[PDB]
Amino acid sequence: GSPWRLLGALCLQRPPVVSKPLTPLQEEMASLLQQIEIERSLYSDHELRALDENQRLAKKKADLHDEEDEQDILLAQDLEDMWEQKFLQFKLGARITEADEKNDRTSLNRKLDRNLVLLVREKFGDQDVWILPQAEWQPGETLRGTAERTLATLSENNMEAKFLGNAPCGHYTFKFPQAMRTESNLGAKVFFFKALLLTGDFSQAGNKGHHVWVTKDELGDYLKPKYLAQVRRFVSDL
Amino acid sequence: YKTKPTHGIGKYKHLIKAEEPVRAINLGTDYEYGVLNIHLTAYDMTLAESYAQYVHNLCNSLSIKVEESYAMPTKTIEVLQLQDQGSKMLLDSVLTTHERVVQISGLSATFAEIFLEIIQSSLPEGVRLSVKEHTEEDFKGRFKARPELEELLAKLK
Amino acid sequence: RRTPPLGPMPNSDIDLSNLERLEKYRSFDRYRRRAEQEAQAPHWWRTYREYFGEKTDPKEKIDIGLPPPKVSRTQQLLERKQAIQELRANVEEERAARLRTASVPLDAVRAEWERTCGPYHKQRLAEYYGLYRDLFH
Amino acid sequence: VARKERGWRTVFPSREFWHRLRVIRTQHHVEALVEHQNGKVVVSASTREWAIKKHLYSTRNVVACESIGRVLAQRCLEAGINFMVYQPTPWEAASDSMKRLQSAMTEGGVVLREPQRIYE
Amino acid sequence: VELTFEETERRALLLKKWSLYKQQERKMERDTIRAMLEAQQEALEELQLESP
RNA sequence: CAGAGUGUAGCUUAACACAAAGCACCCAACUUACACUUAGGAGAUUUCAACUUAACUUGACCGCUCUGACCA
Repeated sequence: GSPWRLLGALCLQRPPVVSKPLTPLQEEMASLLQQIEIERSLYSDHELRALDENQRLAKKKADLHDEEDEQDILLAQDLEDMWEQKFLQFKLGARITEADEKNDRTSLNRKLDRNLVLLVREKFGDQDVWILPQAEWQPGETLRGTAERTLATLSENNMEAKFLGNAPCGHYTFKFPQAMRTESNLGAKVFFFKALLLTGDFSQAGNKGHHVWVTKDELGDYLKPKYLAQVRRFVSDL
Repeated sequence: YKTKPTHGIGKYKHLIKAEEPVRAINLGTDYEYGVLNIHLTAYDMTLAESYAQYVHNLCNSLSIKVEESYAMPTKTIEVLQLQDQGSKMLLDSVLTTHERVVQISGLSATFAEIFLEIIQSSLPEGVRLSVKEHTEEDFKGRFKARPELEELLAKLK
Repeated sequence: RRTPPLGPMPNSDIDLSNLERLEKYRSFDRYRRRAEQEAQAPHWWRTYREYFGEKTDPKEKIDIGLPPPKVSRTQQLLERKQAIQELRANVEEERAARLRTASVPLDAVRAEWERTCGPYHKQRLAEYYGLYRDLFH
Repeated sequence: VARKERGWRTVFPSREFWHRLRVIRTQHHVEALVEHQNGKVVVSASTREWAIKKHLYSTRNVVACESIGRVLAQRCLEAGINFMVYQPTPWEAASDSMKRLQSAMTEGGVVLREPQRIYE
Repeated sequence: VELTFEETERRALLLKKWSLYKQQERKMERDTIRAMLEAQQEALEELQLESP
């Protein structure tokens, strides 16, 4: 064998649920593009209906020459009122949920406009270290397959993940402390694989102490400075 | 001249791809993928066309060959809703589905993970992304149906 | 009967294996720019410049003028950048250029031209007229 | 009465001239050159010069191209160069920057067409 | 309806600011691709040494 | 942490001085799109003391890539 220990890590990421809010500069550009679009657009059927209805009122008030009585029951402006009333009654979903208010970094319902990365807490040498989910490589199994096996080893989860490619997205090599450092086990070589969380969530048995979901900006709170640097390379915050 | 050392200085066709005249689908190797179709489905025509332009420009900057950029036929579906205290379906709105397809090839297996990550992160709201391997059926779906050929084929059956 | 070329043939550096992946010119100007540079380079075959170009002496021309002035490049560059930033900061200057109404003072430009590029342009202009050829051989 | 280098009808540009106006536009600078047929540059005007750069908001726009033509026309008169030819590509001629530059050269007194050679 | 002088000036300045904004977006995206590519290639080299 | 190397914007053995250049890049129009074209947009010498020269020489200095320590 080799002195280093093969480890296959899974970089499970939750894609954003809602679109990111526009920047103040983009809001100005968005209004201009909408303004330009209206200027260069032809009259729509709704616009043509309003113009003709206004003319009919003039053709009915200035002179009594109109030869039709029924005309149209509902005017264009009146028709807009019905649409406006329905919109007010309808309530949109809350982009910022209770998880954001309570800072519940366990649920997936937080920061729907950002990217969440799964983190778990594992105890090594009577020390709690936050690392990405990982498992030891076994004979007769691909390196990517170990990461797939890591998902099945989680604490009561029915999550489905979509792996992208076979080559690892990154690596992290560390050596054990000199107290237990031996030639047989010099250290370990962690390999990261990214996947997309399609559906599923952990059960309500254990939440706070088991796993957390944080973005790249707040990812440094849990990871070690040496471990954080390697993770921040293959994890984007676009 | 042939005997002079400057022979062949004027040769130019060896620097030009031979263009000597539908298209055969080239399957990828064990390390590269074959011809891929990047479908872009959205209910807004502007969003579908704009993102297809973004994908087309992204591939050029990534040195990924683009086989062809084309638009699938627009699908129009009527939307009807049931009236209150009634059993009659009344038309509510008309929705048109616009699909834009960008065809690429020669994508590396290792680079596929990076390419797919970038495009999915930039996907606009209301736009559906679907990347499929190019097949003969997909290409044949862009052509008008031929009932006359079908009628003759039915006789043979 | 064939004779090997006396030197590197044109287009020999082009890799024909990856011709599809090689970047093309795609434009007339880009090819023309490369063509002009290629023509000026010396070649081992017969060229137009061989029979029509002036047979200048290979030795460098003797300079018999006053020594060049000493100018601090670091200080000169810093002042010029400051002047540009002040000019671009003006809203009217940006608007005038955007509206294509701006202009430069020819008298002010020439006065600065006499102190910076004047003597060098005059030497080139006098060289064209052959004053150095006749006055100083 | 001097011979113009006639020929080169299958290539571009033509060599049948005495002096030509050659304009070089780059990503950040615009340069205009008046060079003899033998290849010697007679006069030049470039936006790289601090004399012209200090008075230009941008050295890559139509104003810069028009300004170079005004400066070059003054230098051409001071150099005795009154006649020259211009050989633009179809897109360059239709460009607004070159039209302004040609107008500046014409308004400066320089004629953009050389007189024909006298053979008899 | 013809745009006023102030309205045209506002749009022109906005477009100039838009060019710089999109250039910075491309730089962030281009560096993101480079960061992923460097990490993936370095990881593959390390994996090959450990177990071909 | 230490040691070693490295130093113009993305690239460049561009920078004699007259000068921080050439290309790559970004928006817009044209283009289904790309491309060409036109018309625009943004850029750098890590910093300082040494014929005051000096992007260059040397030092310091800041940053940076590597070897190990360090590590779960």
